[PDB]
Amino acid sequence: MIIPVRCFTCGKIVGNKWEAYLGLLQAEYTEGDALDALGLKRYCCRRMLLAHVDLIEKLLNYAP
Amino acid sequence: GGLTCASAPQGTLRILEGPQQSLSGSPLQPIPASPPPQIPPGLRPRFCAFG
Ligand SMILES: [Zn+2]
Repeated sequence: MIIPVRCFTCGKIVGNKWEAYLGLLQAEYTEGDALDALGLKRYCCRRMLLAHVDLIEKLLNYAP
Repeated sequence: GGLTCASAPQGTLRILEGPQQSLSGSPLQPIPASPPPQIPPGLRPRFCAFG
């Protein structure tokens, strides 16, 4: 639904790299370069953003 | 002055309309076969040890 606040396996906080991730992808950067530029070194954190599906943007479209 | 049976027909013709076959080219697929999954060029390591 919404970005997890902390990576599950480790606990590293990834809940503040969602908008930065989206901004570096709009600038032309690959998902690899983008996840690198955010400080997500170990692949347990990289999967936390790489495979996130933001469904809070589709629920926030039905009437109040 | 009536109609009488005449001589038996000597043959029969059966007509049908038929078109012909073209050359065998056998063009199986636009982009054919199962194209293989493959390596992204260079790639580079996306991880390092500590120290
Ligand atoms: Zn992690």
